[PDB]
Amino acid sequence: MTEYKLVVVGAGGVGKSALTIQLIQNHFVDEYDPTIEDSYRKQVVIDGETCLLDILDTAGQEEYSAMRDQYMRTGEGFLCVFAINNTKSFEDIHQYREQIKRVKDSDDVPMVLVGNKCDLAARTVESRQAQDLARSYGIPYIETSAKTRQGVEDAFYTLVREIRQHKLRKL
Ligand SMILES: Nc1nc2c(ncn2[C@@H]2O[C@H](COP(=O)(O)OP(=O)(O)O)[C@@H](O)[C@H]2O)c(=O)[nH]1
Ligand SMILES: [Mg+2]
Repeated sequence: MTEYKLVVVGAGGVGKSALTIQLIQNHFVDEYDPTIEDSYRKQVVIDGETCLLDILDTAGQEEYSAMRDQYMRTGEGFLCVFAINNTKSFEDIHQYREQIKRVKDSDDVPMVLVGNKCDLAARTVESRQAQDLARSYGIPYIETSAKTRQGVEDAFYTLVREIRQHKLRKL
């Protein structure tokens, strides 16, 4: 299999861990605080296939890339765990990918915007604005929920869809 050094970004008020944890631990913890920090190593199943992946959780208690700054050197793909119920992180995403493209190398890395807890209704962040910003970074806006693990798979599979796809489109 291949390794997909993933990296999570966005506010911690959205559910940064729960999304990573789920996709890896495969279970919900709803206990991860906005300070812990660890990488989840485990292969998954991409478009019906599979690829060794490693999603970093990233902490907060700082400002932006000050939390997950120790792995950006290999940041293979960044997943924006913003919640459609907290535009806050949302404003924080544009700033997140901003620092990313800086540490990585350029401003065209494989990342995807996702509205976590989309299950219920609510939506402090305008839905139109969610896809809109996704078009700004060139990434798609997937709406999932770390609790329903329903979109979480297409959230981490879309980001890799950008990575895992390059290896071939190359030619
Ligand atoms: N219902 C529901 N709850 C969620 C979801 N994602 C996260 N949560 C919960 O919302 C709470 C707030 O998330 P938070 O702890 O701030 O996320 P984190 O610190 O960034 O990892 C957590 O305790 C989670 O259990 C989701 O998709 N659905
Ligand atoms: Mg946490």
